[PDB]
Amino acid sequence: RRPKEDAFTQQRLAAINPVLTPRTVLPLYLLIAVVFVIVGGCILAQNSKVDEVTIYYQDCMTNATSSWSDIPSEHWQFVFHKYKTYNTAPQWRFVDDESDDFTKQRGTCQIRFTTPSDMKNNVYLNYVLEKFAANHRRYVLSFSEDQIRGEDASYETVHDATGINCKPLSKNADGKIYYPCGLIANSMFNDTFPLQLTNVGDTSNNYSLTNKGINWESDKKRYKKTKYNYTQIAPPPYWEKMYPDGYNETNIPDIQDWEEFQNWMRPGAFDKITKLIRINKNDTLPAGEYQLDIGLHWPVLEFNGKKGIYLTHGSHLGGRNPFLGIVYLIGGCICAAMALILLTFWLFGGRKIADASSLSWNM
Amino acid sequence: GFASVPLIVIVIITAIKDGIEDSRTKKSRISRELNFSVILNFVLLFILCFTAGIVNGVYYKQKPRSRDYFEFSTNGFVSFWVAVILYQSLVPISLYISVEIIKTAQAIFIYTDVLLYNAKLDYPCTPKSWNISDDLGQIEYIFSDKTGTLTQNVMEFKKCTINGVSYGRAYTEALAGLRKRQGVDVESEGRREKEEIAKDRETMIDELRSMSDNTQFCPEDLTFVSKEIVEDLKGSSGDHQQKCCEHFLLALALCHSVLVEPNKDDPKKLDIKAQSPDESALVSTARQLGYSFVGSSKSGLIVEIQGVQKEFQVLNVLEFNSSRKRMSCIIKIPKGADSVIYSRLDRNDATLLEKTALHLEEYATEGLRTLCLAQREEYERWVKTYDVAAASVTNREEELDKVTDVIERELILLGGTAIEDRLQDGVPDSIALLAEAGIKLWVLTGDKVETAINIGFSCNVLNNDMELLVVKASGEDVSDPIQVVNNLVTKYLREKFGMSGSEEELKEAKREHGLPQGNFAVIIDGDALKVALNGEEMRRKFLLLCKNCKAVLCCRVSPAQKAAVVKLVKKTLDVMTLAIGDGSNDVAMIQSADVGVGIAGEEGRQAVMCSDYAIGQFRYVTRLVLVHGKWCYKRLAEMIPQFFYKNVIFTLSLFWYGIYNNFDGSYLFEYTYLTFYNLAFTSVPVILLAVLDQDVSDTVSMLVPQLYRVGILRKEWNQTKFLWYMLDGVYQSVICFFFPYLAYHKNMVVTENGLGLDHRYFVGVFVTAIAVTSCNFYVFMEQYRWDWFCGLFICLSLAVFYGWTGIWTSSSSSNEFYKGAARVFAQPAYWAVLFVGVLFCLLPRFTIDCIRKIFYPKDIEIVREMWLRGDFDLYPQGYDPTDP
Ligand SMILES: *[C@@H]1O[C@H](CO)[C@@H](O[C@@H]2O[C@H](CO)[C@@H](O[C@H]3O[C@H](CO)[C@@H](O)[C@H](O)[C@@H]3O)[C@H](O)[C@H]2NC(C)=O)[C@H](O)[C@H]1NC(C)=O
Ligand SMILES: *[C@@H]1O[C@H](CO)[C@@H](O[C@@]2(O)O[C@H](CO)[C@@H](O)[C@H](O)[C@H]2NC(C)=O)[C@H](O)[C@H]1NC(C)=O
Ligand SMILES: *[C@@H]1O[C@H](CO)[C@@H](O[C@@H]2O[C@H](CO)[C@@H](O)[C@H](O)[C@H]2NC(C)=O)[C@H](O)[C@H]1NC(C)=O
Ligand SMILES: *[C@@H]1O[C@H](CO)[C@@H](O[C@@H]2O[C@H](CO)[C@@H](O)[C@H](O)[C@H]2NC(C)=O)[C@H](O)[C@H]1NC(C)=O
Ligand SMILES: CC(C)CCC[C@@H](C)[C@H]1CC[C@H]2[C@@H]3CC=C4C[C@@H](O)CC[C@]4(C)[C@H]3CC[C@]12C
Ligand SMILES: CC(C)CCC[C@@H](C)[C@H]1CC[C@H]2[C@@H]3CC=C4C[C@@H](O)CC[C@]4(C)[C@H]3CC[C@]12C
Ligand SMILES: CC(C)CCC[C@@H](C)[C@H]1CC[C@H]2[C@@H]3CC=C4C[C@@H](O)CC[C@]4(C)[C@H]3CC[C@]12C
Ligand SMILES: CC(C)CCC[C@@H](C)[C@H]1CC[C@H]2[C@@H]3CC=C4C[C@@H](O)CC[C@]4(C)[C@H]3CC[C@]12C
Ligand SMILES: CC(C)CCC[C@@H](C)[C@H]1CC[C@H]2[C@@H]3CC=C4C[C@@H](O)CC[C@]4(C)[C@H]3CC[C@]12C
Ligand SMILES: CC(C)CCC[C@@H](C)[C@H]1CC[C@H]2[C@@H]3CC=C4C[C@@H](O)CC[C@]4(C)[C@H]3CC[C@]12C
Ligand SMILES: CC(C)CCC[C@@H](C)[C@H]1CC[C@H]2[C@@H]3CC=C4C[C@@H](O)CC[C@]4(C)[C@H]3CC[C@]12C
Ligand SMILES: [Mg+2]
Repeated sequence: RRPKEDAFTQQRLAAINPVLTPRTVLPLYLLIAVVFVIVGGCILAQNSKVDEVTIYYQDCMTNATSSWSDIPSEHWQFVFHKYKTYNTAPQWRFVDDESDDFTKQRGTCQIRFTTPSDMKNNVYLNYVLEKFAANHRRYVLSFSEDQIRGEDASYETVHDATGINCKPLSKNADGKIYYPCGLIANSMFNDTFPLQLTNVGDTSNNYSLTNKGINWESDKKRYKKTKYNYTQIAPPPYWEKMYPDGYNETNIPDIQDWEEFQNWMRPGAFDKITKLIRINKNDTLPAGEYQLDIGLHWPVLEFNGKKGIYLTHGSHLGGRNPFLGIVYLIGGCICAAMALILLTFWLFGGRKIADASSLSWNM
Repeated sequence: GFASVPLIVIVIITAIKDGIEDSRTKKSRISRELNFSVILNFVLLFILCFTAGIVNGVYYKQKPRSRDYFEFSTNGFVSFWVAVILYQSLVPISLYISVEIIKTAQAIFIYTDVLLYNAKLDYPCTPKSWNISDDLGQIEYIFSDKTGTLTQNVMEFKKCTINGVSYGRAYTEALAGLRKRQGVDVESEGRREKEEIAKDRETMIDELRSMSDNTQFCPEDLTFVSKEIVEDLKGSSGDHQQKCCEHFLLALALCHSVLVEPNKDDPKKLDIKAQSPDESALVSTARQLGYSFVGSSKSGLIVEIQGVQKEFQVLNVLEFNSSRKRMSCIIKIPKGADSVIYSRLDRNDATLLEKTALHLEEYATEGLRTLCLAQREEYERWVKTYDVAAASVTNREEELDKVTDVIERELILLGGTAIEDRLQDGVPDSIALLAEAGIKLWVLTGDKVETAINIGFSCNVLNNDMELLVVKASGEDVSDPIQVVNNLVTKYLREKFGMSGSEEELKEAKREHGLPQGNFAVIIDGDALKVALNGEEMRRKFLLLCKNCKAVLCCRVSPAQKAAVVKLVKKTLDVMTLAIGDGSNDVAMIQSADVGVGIAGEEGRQAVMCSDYAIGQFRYVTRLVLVHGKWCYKRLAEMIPQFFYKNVIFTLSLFWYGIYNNFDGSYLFEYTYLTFYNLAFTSVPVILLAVLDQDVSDTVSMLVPQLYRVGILRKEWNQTKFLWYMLDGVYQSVICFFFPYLAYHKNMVVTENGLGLDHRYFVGVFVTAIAVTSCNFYVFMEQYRWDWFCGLFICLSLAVFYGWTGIWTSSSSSNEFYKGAARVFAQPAYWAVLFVGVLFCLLPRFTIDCIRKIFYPKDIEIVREMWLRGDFDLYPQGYDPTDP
């Protein structure tokens, strides 16, 4: 018969009509401006006191000498807030390796840098890569979520799977299933990093860098130890220098307790890849000169790509990036400027708020 | 199965919602503009995918990048296709199902309205079509009907002519029309009129209580107010006037064709049934006069009154025929206009009867339903000719004409009626509201045109300052009608407007959208209209003439005539037309309009079934057009650009990731964000806006009806607004992508512990958070009123985004996050990016809105400022000016 009631069947809900009167806009454009400038300065000040050491060593094999020599100013970038003019050009030294027959990348780059300040109790040494394309469509889908999960997936489950499957690197010419399959695991950054920052001045106390805990612990709930039988799997086409005899009863890598692999199996979204490779969560890194021994294996000059180390204590908003503070300050300043312009319009020429004589029919 | 299930189940729930609120083919204009906007969105998608394919090919034909070392022109085609698969949510089927949900909800909200439900006959507003509700918010023309829509079709006997003398006392609406047209103070004499009718009816009811036991029903149906007849029938002229009024009462109580059968369920109440209301009014006013009809019978009319017994068997009943409107029947002792009975006289006798003819002119003053009753009062010859003429040959017409010409000449008048049809409760206020809203309403009246214009002046369709361009062109007297109608229309168009031109003005008015200025009035009759809509040039000429502000009356119209009028105003000069009406002719009038409202009036519900809406009284159309119409129109006009903007803000953001990655075809978002964004993340806020957003309260939208002029002028929804929302979506997508990227761009270690974000899925979480928050806050910014339901559901949509990221990632089935929520939502970098990204998405739009509500504020901004100040605060919740 008759309709219902209560203020819902009839659109009579308890509402709030937001009339943007100048007595509510200005208390909003200012409450937003001061908040976005307070956080705009709090972030930019927190970001300013962030030490950072970037050292690109992609040109260490063909531009460094057997003796110590300063790194060209185009590679390294030091940013210490306590020392704004701390050039202190770090040195490097390339010791070749005639045993290794990989001419494109071999030997060892020893980089001696000098930090004039400490890094509080949590030092991250990532490796940065440039001009390495790890975000392409065929690449990022080139892995098997069955081998990562620890299953001994056959060639059908590994190759004939859904969009996420190792299409170009499913099986070798012999007939084995690459255990870490796909362009992702195959193309892994294999430059070996030291487990301790060699102290140049006082070699009695070396700053130890562990490789455990460099990835999320939850990742160990997804990357599980394999269940293969070393008779069906072969190293990826580029892991054949790490496993020249293929696989046997022992040398099968445990991807659960191999956090560099789990870091690399997370493809970098952009053209610059920066993945954590060494961490120190116990000791503050004291000021002084330190040497890092990187075993050059991963070639980058073939595609003009760059590779380097990135040492930092970090921050709460990540590393040192003058964007969040800058954009917060710009947002606050824009809010304040537009509010001043609105106050000018309301003062230097405008209507009464509820001006009934300004309606189109009252003209 | 969870692939494409939600579509079918929502189709079923929409169908069952349509089939639930209905038991107790016409597409709107917004839908066609929606199709065009979808075409434009597809053009944007094609441009995006073409640029993606071009840049991907250029990259593949470039320097030896890192592709050919670690990854091992049909390449352009496959890149274009994977881009189409990437950028495909620009315009999905979600728009065409969300719009249907919106229209269904708006229709069931029109239905469930309590101020549109008529408790008299228990019939709420039942939308016969659930797809045209925004069509009501842009209605420009209303083609009403005087039959039973404006007037309640309840005939009331007011005056009469006994012995050539007028008897009766009633103040009709046409008298008020004369008083308003001549310039008398109307709406003021009503007070003293009521105060005198009070004592008049008081003495009336005292006379009834002192006369008899009043065996009739309760005094609510005692429509007898004219005491003058009862005063003069007793002793004014002695027994002469008594003899005349008794003869009149007998002629009206025995000569009739009403089918009386008092039953269902008690024989106490009367069940007088007749196809014509005039006979029912006559027998009712003869019963209430004092000559009631107690009891019932099958054969004959046995009437006992205080001792007198009346049963005069006629032995033959002459039913009313619609072609001739005449029957020769004289009652033994032991019907239309003057074109059938009059105009046949001796080309010096019967002068007093001629005086009675002048009474017709007095009946032309008030415009009632009148007729003449002339009976001719040696006895054996009468019954002999009766029985020999009752069995004539060839349909009984030749001998009937013979006798009607030889003996039925120069009759004497002994009867005459006068019946009025008053407007429904709240029709003048409704017309005043629809006129203030700028709706040019046409009245397709019926029988008489003089009464039509008088009633139009009685209601608020006619008023002062108007120019009554009378186009009743039937001849020189007040030769061929075509040329004189053409000359009169041209003279009016030339001397009342500056309209030197024929064809250019039609296109000029089509590109004008309609603005009624300079209140005028036009009146057409049957023949002048049937000659006005046939010629192609005459059609546009009459249309340019009838583009006046409010008053366009059309009398003596046929069903096809009014249908063709609605077609002429609809097809030519394309506008939105409403055709409220009731009856069989109004069926054809309705079926050929943009919106057709049907009044549940007479027994025939044909105009209710074959319509779009069905209201009880005519007044409801105001609330159907001024409140619900404008509401749904602005709701759709905001939703559609909101929808396209919220799709752009996501697709363009997925495209911006193609700058990097060289448009190779990798998704920035997870495979399940691409679906849940348009399905669950940002779908409910915009729908609840388009369903529950109120421009202003119903009281404010009826107090300031001129707000409706935003729909008549199409000032709310246009392609400019859609393009502006799409450009805002492009900019906001730029922000939504490049704020998380610029957070990452420096060192890519924005994770608060260096453990490592920057899987493209996590940057996608960043971007999707910014985009979902900006979309919901945008829907809330552009919502006129923030209520307990839409704001709650915007908060709940944000919570759904967050909670389902937390549910999907905290499960091994995600296969690439496994911790995306616990890894992204926990870093302060994420919230720091999100807050400033939302600020930079909402700041330029909110600022342009502020500098618009300050410099060039629309009429709704001013009305809302007044409505917040507390102008419209003296009115209750459910207020409507259309009520007694
Ligand atoms: C570290 O990772 C490197 C990732 O590319 C990897 O480089 C690849 O090494 C393989 C050899 O193992 C090269 O393949 C060469 O040798 C085969 C032998 O049949 C030839 O058929 C090939 O044509 C080619 O000459 C790859 O070309 C090379 N890839 C690149 C981009 O240089 C290193 O081998 C890895 N080193 C260690 C120690 O793990
Ligand atoms: C610290 O790291 C040193 C790296 O050079 C290394 O000490 C050795 O290996 O090298 C020193 C310089 O070449 C030399 O002075 C030491 O005698 C070397 N020690 C040994 C055992 O051969 C050690 O790894 C670290 N040194 C200490 C003292 O812990
Ligand atoms: C499995 O293979 C690995 C390497 O392919 C073997 O490790 C080598 O062992 C020999 C002698 O035990 C050493 O001389 C090499 O230096 C080792 N190489 C490396 C890289 O560690 C391992 O011994 C093999 N295991 C079995 C059981 O045969
Ligand atoms: C920081 O201290 C922790 C223990 O307090 C070290 O963790 C141990 O590391 C050694 C060396 O790899 C392992 O053999 C132990 O099994 C680890 N213990 C635990 C409980 O994990 C960690 O290596 C130290 N980090 C640094 C950089 O010195
Ligand atoms: C209200 C508007 C005008 C504020 C705009 C702020 C502008 C003028 C300032 C604020 C931050 C500045 C930018 C800071 C960083 C960079 C990156 C550098 O590689 C090129 C210059 C560039 C791009 C600067 C250009 C100018 C800049 C964008
Ligand atoms: C120095 C040269 C090589 C830089 C060019 C980089 C190219 C590949 C990238 C960087 C900026 C990108 C453009 C950014 C803006 C737009 C406008 C948009 O509506 C269409 C895509 C388009 C036109 C993009 C096309 C691809 C683009 C031009
Ligand atoms: C007309 C109403 C309905 C919608 C208005 C859309 C307006 C508010 C939107 C759409 C396009 C947007 C602009 C897109 C581009 C830029 C350039 C940038 O450097 C400043 C912001 C600015 C100028 C935006 C301001 C806000 C903007 C103009
Ligand atoms: C300062 C250096 C690092 C920038 C190098 C990348 C430059 C060349 C490319 C990458 C991203 C590109 C921008 C992507 C987005 C937009 C917004 C669009 O509406 C206009 C083009 C514009 C503004 C592009 C300009 C060129 C651009 C900034
Ligand atoms: C291009 C016309 C139509 C509108 C102008 C909008 C300009 C002024 C605004 C809108 C979006 C803004 C861009 C947003 C993101 C980036 C990418 C960053 O790496 C360089 C700055 C840059 C490129 C900004 C430059 C200024 C910008 C392009
Ligand atoms: C006390 C230690 C162990 C907590 C470690 C987890 C911390 C760092 C994470 C987990 C939950 C996160 C919070 C989740 C919600 C918000 C509310 C937002 O408006 C400000 C950021 C803030 C407050 C986040 C800050 C960082 C946070 C507190
Ligand atoms: C507009 C506002 C809400 C942006 C929010 C920025 C938040 C998420 C970021 C910016 C600065 C960050 C804070 C920086 C410093 C500290 C002090 C430390 O002892 C506890 C964590 C705490 C408190 C961080 C919490 C998260 C934080 C407050
Ligand atoms: Mg009707």
